[PDB]
Amino acid sequence: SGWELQPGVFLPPLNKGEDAIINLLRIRLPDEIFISTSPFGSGRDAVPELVKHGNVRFDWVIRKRRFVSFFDPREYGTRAIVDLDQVEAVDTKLIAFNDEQDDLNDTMDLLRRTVERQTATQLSFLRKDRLFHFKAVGVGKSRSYRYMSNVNETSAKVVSAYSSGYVRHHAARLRFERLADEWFLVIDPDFHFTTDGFQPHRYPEALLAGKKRLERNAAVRGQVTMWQHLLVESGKPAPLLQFERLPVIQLSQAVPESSWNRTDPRAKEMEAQDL
Amino acid sequence: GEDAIINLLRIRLPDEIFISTSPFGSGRDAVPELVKHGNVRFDWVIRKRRFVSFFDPREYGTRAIVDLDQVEAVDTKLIAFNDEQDDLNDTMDLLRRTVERQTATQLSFLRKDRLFHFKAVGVGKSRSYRYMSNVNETSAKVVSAYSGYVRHHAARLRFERLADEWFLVIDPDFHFTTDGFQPHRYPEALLAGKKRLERNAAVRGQVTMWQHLLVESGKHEVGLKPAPLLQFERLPVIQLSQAVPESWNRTDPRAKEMEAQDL
Amino acid sequence: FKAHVFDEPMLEFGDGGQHCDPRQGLREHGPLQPRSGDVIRVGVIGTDDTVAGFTEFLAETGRGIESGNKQLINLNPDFPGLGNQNPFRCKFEVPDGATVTISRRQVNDITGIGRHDEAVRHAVELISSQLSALVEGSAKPDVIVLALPIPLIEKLVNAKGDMLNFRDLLKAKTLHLPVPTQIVWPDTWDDAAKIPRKIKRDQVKATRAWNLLNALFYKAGKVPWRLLPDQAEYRTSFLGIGFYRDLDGQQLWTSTAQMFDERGRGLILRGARAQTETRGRHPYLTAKDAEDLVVQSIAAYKAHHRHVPARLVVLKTSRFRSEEAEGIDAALGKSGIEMSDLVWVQESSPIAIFRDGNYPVLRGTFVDLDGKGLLYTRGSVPFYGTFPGLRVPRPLLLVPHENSDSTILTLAKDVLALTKVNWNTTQFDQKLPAPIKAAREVGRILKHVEFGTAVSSDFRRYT
Amino acid sequence: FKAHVFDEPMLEFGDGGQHCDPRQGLREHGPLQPRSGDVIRVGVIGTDDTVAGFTEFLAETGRGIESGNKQLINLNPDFPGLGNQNPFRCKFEVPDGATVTISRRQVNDITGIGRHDEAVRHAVELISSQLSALVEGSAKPDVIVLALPIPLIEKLVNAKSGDMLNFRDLLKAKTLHLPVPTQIVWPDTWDDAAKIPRKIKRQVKATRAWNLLNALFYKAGKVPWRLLPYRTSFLGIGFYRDLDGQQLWTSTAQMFDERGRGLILRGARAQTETRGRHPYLTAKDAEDLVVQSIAAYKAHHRHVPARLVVLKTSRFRSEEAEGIDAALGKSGIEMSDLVWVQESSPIAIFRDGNYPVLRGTFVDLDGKGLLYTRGSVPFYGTFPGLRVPRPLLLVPHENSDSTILTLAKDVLALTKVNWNTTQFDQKLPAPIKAAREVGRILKHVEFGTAVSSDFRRYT
Ligand SMILES: [Cl-]
Ligand SMILES: [Cl-]
Ligand SMILES: [Cl-]
Repeated sequence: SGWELQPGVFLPPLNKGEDAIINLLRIRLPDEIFISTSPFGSGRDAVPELVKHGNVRFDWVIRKRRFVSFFDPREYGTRAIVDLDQVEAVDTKLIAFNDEQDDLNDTMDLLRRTVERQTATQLSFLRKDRLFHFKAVGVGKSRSYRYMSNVNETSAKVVSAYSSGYVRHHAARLRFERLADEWFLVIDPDFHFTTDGFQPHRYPEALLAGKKRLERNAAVRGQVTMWQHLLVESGKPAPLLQFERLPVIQLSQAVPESSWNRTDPRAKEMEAQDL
Repeated sequence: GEDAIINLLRIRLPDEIFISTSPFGSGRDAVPELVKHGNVRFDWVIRKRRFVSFFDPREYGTRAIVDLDQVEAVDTKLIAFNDEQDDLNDTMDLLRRTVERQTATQLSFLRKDRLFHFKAVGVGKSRSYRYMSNVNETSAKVVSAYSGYVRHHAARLRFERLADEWFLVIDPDFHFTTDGFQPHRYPEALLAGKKRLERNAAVRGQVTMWQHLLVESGKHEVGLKPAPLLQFERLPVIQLSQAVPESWNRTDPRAKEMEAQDL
Repeated sequence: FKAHVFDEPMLEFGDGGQHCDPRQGLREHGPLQPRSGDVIRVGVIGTDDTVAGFTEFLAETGRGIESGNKQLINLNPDFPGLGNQNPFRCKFEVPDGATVTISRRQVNDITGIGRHDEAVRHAVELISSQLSALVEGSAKPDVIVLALPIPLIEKLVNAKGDMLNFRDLLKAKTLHLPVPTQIVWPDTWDDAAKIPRKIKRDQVKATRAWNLLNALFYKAGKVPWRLLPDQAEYRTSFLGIGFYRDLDGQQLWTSTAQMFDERGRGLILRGARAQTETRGRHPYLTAKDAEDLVVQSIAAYKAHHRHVPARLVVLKTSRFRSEEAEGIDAALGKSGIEMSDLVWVQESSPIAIFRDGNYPVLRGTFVDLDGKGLLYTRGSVPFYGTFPGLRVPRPLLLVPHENSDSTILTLAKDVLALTKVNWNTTQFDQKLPAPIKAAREVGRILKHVEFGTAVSSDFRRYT
Repeated sequence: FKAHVFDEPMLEFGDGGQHCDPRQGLREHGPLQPRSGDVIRVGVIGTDDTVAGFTEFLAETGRGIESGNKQLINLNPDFPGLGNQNPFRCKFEVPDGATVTISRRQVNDITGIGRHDEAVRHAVELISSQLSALVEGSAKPDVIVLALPIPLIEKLVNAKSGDMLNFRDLLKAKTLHLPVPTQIVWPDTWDDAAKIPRKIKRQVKATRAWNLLNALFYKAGKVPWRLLPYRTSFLGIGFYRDLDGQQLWTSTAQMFDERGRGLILRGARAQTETRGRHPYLTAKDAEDLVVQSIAAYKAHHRHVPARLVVLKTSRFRSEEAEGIDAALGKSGIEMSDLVWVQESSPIAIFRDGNYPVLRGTFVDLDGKGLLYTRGSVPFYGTFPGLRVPRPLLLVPHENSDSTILTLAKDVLALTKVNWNTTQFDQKLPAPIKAAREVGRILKHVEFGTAVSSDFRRYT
């Protein structure tokens, strides 16, 4: 009689708990950092002078006439863009772990440029969107990347060409977060589209809509796993930065996924379909 | 006296232009819809829910991005020759996208600096472009691979309305890539050596080549993508009553510095 | 890093009834404090057709509507009608004399205007006049439904600051009226004009009924439930501070405050012009202007409440400048409010955790990241037996200022509870806490009200 | 499109002498209005070395300096000395006790400050204190030379091939209340320092002598020549943006007479068109600024100009045109013009050859005039530059009385007003050139503080 009152019943989370991975890597910085003054206001201004010398590198920062780098600038063409009498090696803590917004910004820029140089075998960097994407090798050609997921060897088609023409590249925003007195790299996966592996796609918005279909838990988690492998391996003249995975996060209650796969008419929607 | 060329081409617009309302605020919002339909082209504008173009939008996949009932052919002068800022903006956007479409064989367009440049064909490969300077067949290495950085002949193509006509303005420059396609990560090094090429004869020569390309782009050829709807015309030389006494070549110790040296 | 999974926050309903779900809670207990003979007079503006449509929809709602998804009945409940199982314990009636139509000629006049901004101003002019008349006359509506015909919604609303937003301008031009408006699509009765329309717009009827009636109930000034507090004595107030940018003048930014109580009622203040860090971006307040805004807000709170709060929590989506923390501290000190907290709510953090499987982590998952707090306000919801969305949820990152009295665990539970204050829907898994969510809605309206003109603090006018 | 090649504008020098060239003109005729026993007292701030260096240069200048390029003699002339062939008919002397020295230790104190902005403020504090001492004591300098040692210049001035304080702009703002202008020089070559970025690593001596003395002459308040034409004033209206606060823009006016003297005024904050950009004035604020400018001119000159030409580098908004008209009406000014001077037009003409078109080349496009302020110069027998010159595009407003041909000639002539050098082929007309210079200084003077109208203090 009338409209039935539901009891408001539901299956609770499992009390056994479960684990989750976080998309951070701990960064191990060199113990010392080099600082100096420069005649150049910013790094862009110093580039023409820098490239007059050989063995060019760009993992350095000049802002407000101040230079920073992890490498010794006296041993590279940077020796032309600094005031040499002011070059000093100091405890990295004095630049990377203080309260000055300017040192914080210069630290993050140096970390970002260091990662770019360290990963250049696999990755290309776009100034727009600050996006790091797997680079194509060959025009209109797909390629795969092999990597370890726990104890299992796996692979992904990180550059994927389609023709009736566009090419999709696995991508990530790599951000930096300081938590207490440690720096972390944050992996936020995305995709980048080109027409042929190289030329940026003239109108992303068509393709932007297909990315959303892929934003599903298992697919994003797999991509995090793959980037953590790339970046950890990148740190093994030695690479300047090493990266360390964090222990899993333990959650006291678990999603009841196996029950829901049975009861939830929308279960299949939670899984990415790559069209 | 002597004669000088001006870096303008007169633009010949169709007598009619199509206008409509659109459900979409701007062209970028309409793209996902437009490309779902096919028979696509991009030489049109939507801004503030108004669509403009020279082609009839009913005839192409653009039919999905206009309010069909509102499509109207109107006298070009209503959009292209008034003092409404919005109309002058949309006109320049339509001209630019038309040029883009008409020159797609040779040129790529860069959003940054609104720059056109000769596109590469092979990765890390050089190519030449054959054109007419006066009545003389010539060539310019418009893509130059140095072995690694690639320089592409480029131009800022701008629009200027003088009295009651439109003109395309050609401002030559150069674009640098790593491979022929990927923009140069740190291009300040190279930009520096463009300045050495900023000399009268070298720039004049570039104006000439660009003029050729743009005039040709508007040509209707028998047995040859839709035909172009815009044409371009060279202007008469400018007549100057007093001339530079160049034959200074004798007296001026800096005469040679006036010529460009490409390195 | 230590993780928690918070309980779904409990709401309190009539006679001290508690439930996590607004809809089940209202059916079990009714709203927080009904009075016998409660009635909400609903005025209507529409065409002959859409007004008739609204009449039929209200009648249908009154009889009740069956769920269209019985396999997920908690997320898709039946609407129990407005008779003896009325969950609002309130009549919703359109009185005779309280309906205004838009004629065929007026529709055609608006749709016929080729320029978008011209068409929007003409529409706002006409409708704001019709609203003023309905409010000024003898019909005495408590809330007005605007049901425009589909071709007029298609003209006024773009599909998916160059161009006027019809809704935002209308709300601005009607901000001085005491009777709020609910703008609806006349076929399905969901909200129109708040977001872009879908070019191919083409069951959830009981949910649409729940949502529209809940919206009208809040707009009539009635409270369906309150956040259940830890202590019945320890009242907490929640103040968001936001900024919006003017399009005219010098494009200066203006501060705003959104001051909420545990019953989900909001007070809206406009404060001083902001300073900016660099080239007219990154707005912030000086110590003096931050103090003044918090003093203004506390004053408004006291004017509308019996009890002074024992705790005030201040939320901002950008970091607290030292000068802001200084001025807020100065206002708090002088207020004599015992406890206070300042929390930066990052809405765009890249940090995330990922369980192993296809469903995302539960709503209420929290990770304490050494003084930063990662909180999932969206995610798998046990009550609903699913994750109600599609795209993976991205959590908030909460950064408590060192000046705060509470722990990051207490402040995260507060944020999660504030997500349940919801004027838009009866589904409780919203991403943002109400004071932050309110900032963007009020900013879009207030940019159309000249700086220096007094604006109403009654948040219902902005919804 | 009709072209015209203007004649190089004529200047008037002493006793009715006329010449196109500031240098040849002064050589033959002397300056506009000398008085017997004219002397400029030059104060000096530097180190023991630079002060000694500068006093030798001054002495050497007096004896005369030979051209180091007789192949281009008009471009690279001889400086004929400060005796019987003195082009300035003026003595230039450093009086006793008009010298202040910076110690080697003071230099090291600045160059060793590691943060650029701290170094700059420290240098500014120190030097502005020495300037104040010099002005407030008994030496009575007319003009002060600041000859900083090379290492201090290198510290203070950024190298090239809003993020940071500019030493020269900050020093000038901090000293704008002083009535004795400063000239900042490199102590090796005596050319201008700190106006522009320096080269990463550091002879036209007679030209250097001409340029320095001409600058001191102008800063000492003396007039070398007048533009040969009732009196016309030329008022530039510009805008600069503040770095702090809400980064508002403020209007400025730079009003020049035909003797090249400038009066500088600060007006109301500007409105902007979009997202803090495209500054413009409302009608009333435009009227106020022009009324303020005419008031300053009248207060100095006890007359009002018969013709006012108003120049801007952005289009005249209708409200701006309205306010300017209202101001002219109230000031009873009879003839006026409004010209938008486009500095970055892409329109250009190309002769057949290696040399560019002649300076003074003009093309009337319909309603807009292409003008070459830089290009091949017959008098110099070359094009003095390297990169091909890009012309100005002049757009007269419909509210103007004069024709575009008349207006273009005025713009060309205004390029000869030059407080920087004695070479006359300048790209911009003085009222426009002054806008950027004054804006860079005034952004360091808090809005609301009244500033001197005396343009010499901003040069
Ligand atoms: Cl970079
Ligand atoms: Cl585009
Ligand atoms: Cl701060």
